[PDB]
Amino acid sequence: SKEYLPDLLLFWQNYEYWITNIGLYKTKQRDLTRTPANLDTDTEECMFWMNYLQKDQSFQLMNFAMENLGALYFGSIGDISELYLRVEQYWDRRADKNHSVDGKYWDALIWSVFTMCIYYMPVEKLAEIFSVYPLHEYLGSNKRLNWEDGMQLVMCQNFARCSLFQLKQCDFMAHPDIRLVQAYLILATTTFPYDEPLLANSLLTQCIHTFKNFHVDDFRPLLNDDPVESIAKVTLGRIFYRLCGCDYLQSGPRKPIALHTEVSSLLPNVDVYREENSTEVLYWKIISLDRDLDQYLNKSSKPPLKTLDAIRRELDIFQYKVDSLEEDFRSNNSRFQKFIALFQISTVSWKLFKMYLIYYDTADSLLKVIHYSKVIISLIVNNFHAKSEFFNRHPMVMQTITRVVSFISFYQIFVESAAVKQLLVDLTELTANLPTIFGSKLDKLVYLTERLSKLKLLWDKVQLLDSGDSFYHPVFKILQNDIKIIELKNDEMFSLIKGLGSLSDFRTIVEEFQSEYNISDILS
Amino acid sequence: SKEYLPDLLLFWQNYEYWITNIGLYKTKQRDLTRTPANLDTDTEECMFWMNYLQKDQSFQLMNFAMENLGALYFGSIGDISELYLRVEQYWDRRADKNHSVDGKYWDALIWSVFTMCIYYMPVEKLAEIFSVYPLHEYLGSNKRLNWEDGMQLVMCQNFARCSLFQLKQCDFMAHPDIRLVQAYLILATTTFPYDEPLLANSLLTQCIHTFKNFHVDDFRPLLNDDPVESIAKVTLGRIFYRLCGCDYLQSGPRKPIALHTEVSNSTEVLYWKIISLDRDLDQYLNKSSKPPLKTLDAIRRELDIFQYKVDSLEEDFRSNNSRFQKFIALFQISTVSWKLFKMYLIYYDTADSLLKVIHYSKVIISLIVNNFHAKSEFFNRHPMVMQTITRVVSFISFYQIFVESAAVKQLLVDLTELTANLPTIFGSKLDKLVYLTERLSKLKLLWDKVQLLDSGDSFYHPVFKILQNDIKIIELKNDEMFSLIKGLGSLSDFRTIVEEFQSEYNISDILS
Amino acid sequence: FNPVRFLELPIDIRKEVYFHLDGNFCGLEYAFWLRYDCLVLDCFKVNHLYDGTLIDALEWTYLDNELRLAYFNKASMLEVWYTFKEYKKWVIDSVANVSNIQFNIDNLTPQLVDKCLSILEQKDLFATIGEVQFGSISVIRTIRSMESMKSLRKITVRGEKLYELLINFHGFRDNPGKTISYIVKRRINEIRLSRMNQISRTGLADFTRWDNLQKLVLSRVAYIDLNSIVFPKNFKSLTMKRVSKIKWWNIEENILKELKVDKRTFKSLYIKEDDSKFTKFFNLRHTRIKELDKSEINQITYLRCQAIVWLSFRTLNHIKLQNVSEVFNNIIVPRALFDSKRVEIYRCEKISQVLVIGSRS
Amino acid sequence: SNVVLVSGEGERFTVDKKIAERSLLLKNYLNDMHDIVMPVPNVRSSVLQKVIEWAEHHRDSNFPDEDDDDSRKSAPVDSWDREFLKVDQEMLYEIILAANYLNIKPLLDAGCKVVAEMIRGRSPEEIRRTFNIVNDFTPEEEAAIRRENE
Repeated sequence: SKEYLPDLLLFWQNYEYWITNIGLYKTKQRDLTRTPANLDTDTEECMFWMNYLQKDQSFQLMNFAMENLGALYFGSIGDISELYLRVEQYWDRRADKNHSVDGKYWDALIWSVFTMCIYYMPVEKLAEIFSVYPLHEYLGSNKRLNWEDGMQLVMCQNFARCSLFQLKQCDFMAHPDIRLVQAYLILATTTFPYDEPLLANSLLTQCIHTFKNFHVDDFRPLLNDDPVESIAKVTLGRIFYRLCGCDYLQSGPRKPIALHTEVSSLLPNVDVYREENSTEVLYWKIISLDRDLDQYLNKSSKPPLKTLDAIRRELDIFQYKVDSLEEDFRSNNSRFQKFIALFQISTVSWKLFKMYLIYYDTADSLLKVIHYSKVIISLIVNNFHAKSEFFNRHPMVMQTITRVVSFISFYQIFVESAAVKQLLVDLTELTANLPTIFGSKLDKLVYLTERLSKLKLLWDKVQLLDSGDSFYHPVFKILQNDIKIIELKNDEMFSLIKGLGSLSDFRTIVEEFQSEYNISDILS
Repeated sequence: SKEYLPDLLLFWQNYEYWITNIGLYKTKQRDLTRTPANLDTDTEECMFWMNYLQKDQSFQLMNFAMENLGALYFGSIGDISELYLRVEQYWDRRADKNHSVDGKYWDALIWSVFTMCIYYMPVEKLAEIFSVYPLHEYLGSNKRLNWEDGMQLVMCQNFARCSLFQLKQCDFMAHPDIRLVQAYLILATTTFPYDEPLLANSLLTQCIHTFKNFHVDDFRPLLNDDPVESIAKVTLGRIFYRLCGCDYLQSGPRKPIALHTEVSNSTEVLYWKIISLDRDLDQYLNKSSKPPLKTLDAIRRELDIFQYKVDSLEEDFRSNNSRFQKFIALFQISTVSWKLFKMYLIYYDTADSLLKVIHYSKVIISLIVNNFHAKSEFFNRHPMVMQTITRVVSFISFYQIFVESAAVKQLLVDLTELTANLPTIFGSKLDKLVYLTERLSKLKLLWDKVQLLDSGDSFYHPVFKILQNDIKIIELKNDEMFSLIKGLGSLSDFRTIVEEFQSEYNISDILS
Repeated sequence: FNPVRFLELPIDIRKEVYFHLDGNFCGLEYAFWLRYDCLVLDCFKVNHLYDGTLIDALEWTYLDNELRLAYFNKASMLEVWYTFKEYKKWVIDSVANVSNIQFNIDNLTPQLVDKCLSILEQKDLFATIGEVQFGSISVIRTIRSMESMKSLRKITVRGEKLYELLINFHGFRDNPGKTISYIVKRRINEIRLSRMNQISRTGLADFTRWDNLQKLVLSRVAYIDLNSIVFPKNFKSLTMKRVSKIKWWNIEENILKELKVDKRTFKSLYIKEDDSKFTKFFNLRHTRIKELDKSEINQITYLRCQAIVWLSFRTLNHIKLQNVSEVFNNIIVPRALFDSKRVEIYRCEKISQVLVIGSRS
Repeated sequence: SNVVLVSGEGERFTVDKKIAERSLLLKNYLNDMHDIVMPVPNVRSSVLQKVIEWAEHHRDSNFPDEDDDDSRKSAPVDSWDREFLKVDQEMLYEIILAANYLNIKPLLDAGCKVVAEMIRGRSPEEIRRTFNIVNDFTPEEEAAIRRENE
């Protein structure tokens, strides 16, 4: 019999929630009796990584971001030609021995902008601007590494830490101001929310508290307002919808305080149909389609087909709006905006037809999954060319492939097909050719896929037993115990007790495979 | 006509929400272009102010807390003889070079306990323990200042700041743990929520994040549980109910992330039930609506039930912890009773209301004057008597402005005499309370010397326009739109009397 | 025709087959065997499987001295009829809890409406019934029973005799038994109207009493006036079927009273520049939409124009229009409901002027 | 500039880009980056040739909308479409499967209207009196119905 498949596809939703989503990005094994305390206070380290930079290097980073990366910061900070004055003021106020809170806020904002500049610059321009040598003079690592060898990410993470250190010098908890939130919306474009998810959740809770301090709900200005007040409300609305997007991209069992009062498209105090659609709320609408799909992962109920068909209709509507974006390609900012919107709309299409395949098994759903996987392959391989390799550095290409190359692996364990194997070979070709800036995270993904490849072999050599009621095989036990182990590793009761307390060949094959390929290797 | 009295008593709800609560205690005038961003991050300050404390002095602080302060820390840390081991570990580990995060959490907890010891200690033992002279050698102030001048408040603020500095060395943002909530609830016993208000709001939002990290929503022990887990869930329930209490004691416009999901071992449950009754009373300050009579009658019936429960409580004379608990519980239930009959007087104008207000006001005065003797003077240092006496003297002065009575006048003289006799550990809040009482008395003189007029539809008097402009100025001062604009870019004889009163008796003097 | 390959055919294509096959299951009728087809049970299994977004016209009737579910055609001819245990058994077959069942008053007799309500109340449930179709003894008999009607979400009211008594706020009378009981008005999520001529005559069309409206349907009405109608808090949708000449909002008269500019000079102020990017997808071909020029206005004045547009347009998500054949006062809609596919006009060749305000950036 | 579709059997067909924009998939598979061949699996080449001929017929026809649920009900049974889909049943279902895969709403609507006219006018009391996929029907219930038939 081949009727074990629908319950196993329904088990994929639980496995995708706990292994691929939570346990790979959003779980950090902490142990408070072993972490070193912050007695350095990041003072010597960020003192070095602040006086390492020079002035001409900073203005070249600003010119690079001015002519390339505008689709990321243009909703957050606005127009960056205003910020050249702030860079001049930083390089003039660097010699001052008494700083103000406002000046240090502007300095933290431009250091976050520099962190994004370091994250999205290709290795050739970064080697022509910066020098490899004094970092190896300082960091004490191996003196043979280059920028393409894994030292660009170290400089990016240390610039993010220096932005956070300049936030620490403000007493940012005692002075709530908007330059926290904007700075986090520049730091939420790197892999900073995936490096330290605990610190990202704490800063994001501070950003939610800082935003809700202003008590602004409607960003449509009124008729009895200062013109400055109306421009302030427009910029605050753009910051708000970018903050909602960067807020949904970190959800899970460690993020309890939601900002999600934004009502999704036609199932809620902020109904998102009333704003004039700029880039930021368009990105939020695509993230809202994503969040309306991926709430049924850990839930036991099944999604209605009414909802999935509404998602299909609105998916085609925003698909056509991306075509009718209509900007000038000579400035190439619209090129990167078009890539972001097109990759997100292909991701949401893929998740829609994955849920079509799993929950209801509709007309050629697997074939549409293969088709949109090939579309994602096309949209990533097309940017293997020159001058636009860094387009493959926006973090959503790390998420979506992690959703794809797991699932097409998992289905390959149980249903043998011809197109699926060639698609898996294409994904295995694509996974190694992703940029090396995702580092260890990228490495972990390959390990997961490799484990699933080995999980095909144990499916083949072992015969499926039968009890009449339910089915029994070691693959089922191992896939169950993976979710059991990672749900055990997200239980903070033992942290509470460390706080204020005083403290059959079936089983053999399962213990052999879990002793050989442990799932806890993917935990951060 | 004489119709201004009910609408003016309804105006008192607005004035009591903004001026006596948000303006005096919960508003900090900030300026970001002039405030020194401390690049040192208080390392030079707290390094000295932690080298000032000595070991045997700290153990005498812990002994005083064990003897006399149990009804405060029992909600947060339970028993303090269990904490002596952690104090020993800190004093042995202090001489090291490296440190661990869990140790620094225990250090933040015991420094918060030290702050609670300093804030409630009487002045004679505090003078016998600590010197006065290195304080003025560091601060550069007068050598002739004493503890009653205000140096004990300065030492309390510096210990709170050094506890926060130990929290900042933990990177408590990137490492949530339950000792943050306990070390904040010990710092919530003082007037640290009134020195730095939005810093306390940020710490309380961090504590709400740290609590909801655990995902425990029901605190009852099951059968298949580890008993350690059941003890942990009971203790976490205690911390949750007291955290709801200290959350309600910091509400307002500058704190929108609230924990109040609960609606309406025996002591903490009694304490939260009294505070929740207080919450259901004072939820009608900022609102434009009015409570029904059935609501106030149910509050009165439950008030009599908890009055009998406090009458069912005991007291011990050799154990001062029991008298401290008894005074706190009886003062809380008397404050809730006074606020209930104040709402009776304001909203419905029911007979036998003002006599009940004077009755429970004299009960509050008797509970304070009973502690004016020896051996129990520090009972008046709890923040609830500052809040309660602020509301009482404000409402009695506002009632004396517009309604004359001899018993009310003698009550006002008693409140005014007791107001200057409050201890000097409240300091600037006490001075601004005296200034607000003096401003309302001069407003009474202005009400006396100026005729009330009427154009045929509504009344007109300078007192009404001044009391309205106070609320309008403080609602203008509690807006962050100007800070948002500065963040985005760098972009008749009647009127004469009103402007002279506003130019002489300014409203911005009660702010911070 | 092979009904065994048609059933192994997948779900949504078979749905699209039944989408064009709504009422006419046959084509006078041999109603004995027509119920027990596999295709009819397939229709109702798929119809229960989505939400009820197909035919959905399931009535309670008292036929053959028995209370049973019944489906009526588009011309109100009886197609199928189920005993409730049968329909429960095959809904359980589909799902491997019913709550959406319509209730006419117009397609029934009051001497059996009373018995239907009495035995339906005292028998087991008096629940699982969503819509209530009004449009006078039987009406008052139904009103007395709606207090126990736990899960209803819809009210349809037919022509103007029954509307002004029940729905509009104008009365405020002293008859509690005649009108609603204010617990049924809390869960009243949609309201449809039909078979009338004027909604706002002899008073004012005010919906302020009815809280919690997320949709509204105006069908086959002669003359309405949007300027007269006010709307509740938390109002979402607005759908209008085939109507005659109607008046729209006073938005253009408020822009004309803002800039202090004339009508003919405003007709040279409405640009028609950005009509070839995305509005070609709208497939209008009759209404050429027009916007305001960016060079002929300031920034803050344009934001104030948007603020004037959102006044008397406070909370609305989508406006749906069938053939209306005329609109008097100068359609000028916001782009935030026009740039997405929310403002949807479908069959209007007689309409010509659509103005749209907002940035298309 | 021509666009090549690929069938399931392997025969590569060639149409124009403006012709291929009748499909709501070529319009979103070719619009990746402007700085040519689309595979269609599991479609026999005759079926894709018929779909291509249908797309070449209606090059300048105004179809109603995408979300007009009442214009689909008020059905235009087009003359060339009714002449076109007059094939046997399996060819018709393969065309409808191809139109669902190619995301072409009007051909899907026309095919489903043809199948709806087939299923509407079934033989009364001949095929409707024979239920044939008999499940959730006991022999007791079937015997009860066949006893209630007389």
